Amino acid sequence: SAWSTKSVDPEKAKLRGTTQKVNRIREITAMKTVEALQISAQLTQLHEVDMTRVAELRKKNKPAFIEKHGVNLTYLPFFVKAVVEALVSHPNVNASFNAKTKEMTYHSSVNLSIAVDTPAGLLTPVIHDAQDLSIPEIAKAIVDLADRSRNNKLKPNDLSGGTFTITNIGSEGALSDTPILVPPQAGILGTGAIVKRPVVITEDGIDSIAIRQMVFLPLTYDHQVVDGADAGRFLTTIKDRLETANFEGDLQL
Amino acid sequence: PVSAWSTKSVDPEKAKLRGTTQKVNRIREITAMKTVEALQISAQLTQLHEVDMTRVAELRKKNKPAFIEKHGVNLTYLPFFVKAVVEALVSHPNVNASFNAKTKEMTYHSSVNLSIAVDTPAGLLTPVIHDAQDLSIPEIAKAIVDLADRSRNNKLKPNDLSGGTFTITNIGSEGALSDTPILVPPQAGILGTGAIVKRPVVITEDGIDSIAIRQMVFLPLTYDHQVVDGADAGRFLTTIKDRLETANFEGDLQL
Amino acid sequence: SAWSTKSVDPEKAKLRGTTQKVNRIREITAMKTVEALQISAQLTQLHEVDMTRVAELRKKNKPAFIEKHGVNLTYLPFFVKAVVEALVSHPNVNASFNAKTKEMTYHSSVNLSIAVDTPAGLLTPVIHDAQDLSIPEIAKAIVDLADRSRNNKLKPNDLSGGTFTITNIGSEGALSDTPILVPPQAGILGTGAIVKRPVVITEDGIDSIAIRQMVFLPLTYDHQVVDGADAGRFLTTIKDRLETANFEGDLQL
Repeated sequence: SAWSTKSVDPEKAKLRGTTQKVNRIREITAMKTVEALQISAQLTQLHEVDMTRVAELRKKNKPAFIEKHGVNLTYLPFFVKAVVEALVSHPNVNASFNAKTKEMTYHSSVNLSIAVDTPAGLLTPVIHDAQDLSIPEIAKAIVDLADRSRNNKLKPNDLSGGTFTITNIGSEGALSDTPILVPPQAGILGTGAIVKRPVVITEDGIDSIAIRQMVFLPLTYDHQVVDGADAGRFLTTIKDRLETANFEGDLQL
Repeated sequence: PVSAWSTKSVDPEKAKLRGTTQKVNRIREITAMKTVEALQISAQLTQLHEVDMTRVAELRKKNKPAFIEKHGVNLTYLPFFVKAVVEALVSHPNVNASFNAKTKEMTYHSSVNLSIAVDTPAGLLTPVIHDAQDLSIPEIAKAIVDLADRSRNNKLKPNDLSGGTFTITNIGSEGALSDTPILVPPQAGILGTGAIVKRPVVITEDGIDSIAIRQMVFLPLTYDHQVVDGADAGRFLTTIKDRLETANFEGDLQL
Repeated sequence: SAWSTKSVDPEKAKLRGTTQKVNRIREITAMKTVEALQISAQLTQLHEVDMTRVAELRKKNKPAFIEKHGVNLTYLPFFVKAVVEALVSHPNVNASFNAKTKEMTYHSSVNLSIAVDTPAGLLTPVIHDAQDLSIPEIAKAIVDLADRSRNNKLKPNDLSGGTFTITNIGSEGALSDTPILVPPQAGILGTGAIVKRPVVITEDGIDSIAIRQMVFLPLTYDHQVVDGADAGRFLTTIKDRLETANFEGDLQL
């Protein structure tokens, strides 16, 4: 047959024609995501980042990174490091709003939530005090928290305290999405698929078309805490850090 | 013209509205009520994917004369999108589903009753193709022509409007690249088909990258996070994209 | 250090670790944007417009325009002129819905709200009866309203009566966003960053890849007032006006 089998799970065919009660994980993700949108003013701003230099740095230093630090070098610790630094530099984004008292709380800790796709459903463990971590420590924290999310070895403190979230919306091919932030958080950054795209490049003041590894970074922000220009300035810092790609010293090889 | 103002997609009949207050028709009043309510009782988000429609465009160009001669309807892109989406809803029963927030139970529908958004002068109408999973591309093309005609001429039947399990809306009919369409519970998804645009893209032939002109489309999927999470939305769209990019539809046209 | 300094305000570092009451402007923005989403059916339709001809017209006529009219010639009066003309042609978009009486009011005035980013927060002054204005008058109104927004010299009529809004979401680098409309308004058009992108061009029936100055125009519309097709037709008129770029007479040189 001409039907597509790509990303199709044959085991899900049994679901067809049935009514089944969902598990607690999914039941929580359902009542809480519906509520999140009603108690915040969410909007998603889109920026594109040229990941070609980070890709070249990753390709070059990955073998030594694996040998020294024991874990693989993916794109996620680069996104995490750039976002965590920008949350320190943009304290108005690493913040929570209280609609009753009209007070803004600017968190001194950057407790970064990481969305982890598991067979049981979406889980969002937190990297507490991520501002004190190096790229190797971030890479080991991701491996640890993702493993414990999939094998149900997460403590109650591992799921609380998050001040910002990062989610890989490009894990299943998406260019972008409008991820849902969960108050008290004021932002959630999605990392779209890193795709080769023709872009205009300027070298010595002359424009040319070149193939570059481009990513869309959609930021869902709460308009109660962050304005459009605030969201753009925060994303400009992240984009500048990633496009400059001065991370060789951060890898601690 | 005597002025530099644009006349493109301007309806001179709408000039009568300017400076007036009028009660909206029954279609508009319900669409206003339902869309406002829909967002308050669901967790909507729109995931975007791009699909290379060049092979479907080449197949359509080659087989359009024979399709119109045999089946009597024009061959548009919509039956290809409908066929790919209906097959993907069978393969992804978790998307062809409804959530009950009171009992926390998920119902996975055995029928794919595909809602089609039809723009009419009186407003938006959404007739349903019941049991679309049992239809061929020629039957789909005819059902679209029939339901669109009866929507515009107020001749829809009671069943033509109920039972929808998923919706497909042509947001590219009036030039849009993409949109964040509003899904209406009990449905869990609405796929929009953006405009098919010639865009320069990277093509990797035999391990070598090159820039080529391809007919690209954005397929925004609005999904309910109560029913579908980000990864399921991506897997569902990956199946649709793979079916459209492979473009093995020559037999499906039944010529 | 390798940290990015781009768009980082060192003065905001003082906020980190504190709880402070937000100012009147920010408290009202937070109240209005959370409420706006609950009393409307918002969705954002995206179109791209080739601004290359407007860029070439601007470059060519800017010296004469500044000399005659006394004000700079930016892209904003071209966007304002195209949107205001389209709101006259599409009275269904320059409208307000009353959900209690089910009546649509089609405004005869195009009172265009302009989003102005200020250090004290977002302000949205209104250009009343913008349909009667020329591009030189529009350019002067923008300079005046933006100045008085930043220097807190806006009067009560300057902030009321808006029938549509235009916001420069590309001011801090964004390609696009899903801006929040505020009822009674039914639409808010965002102007993304004007970026040089490689696009396909058809000259004498032959396709080629060329560098053009492209912009994304996201329109947030209220589905109570405007359908997807209505939004597309309204944006098609705007796109046609901008891509044709017949503004030489409008510059009143």
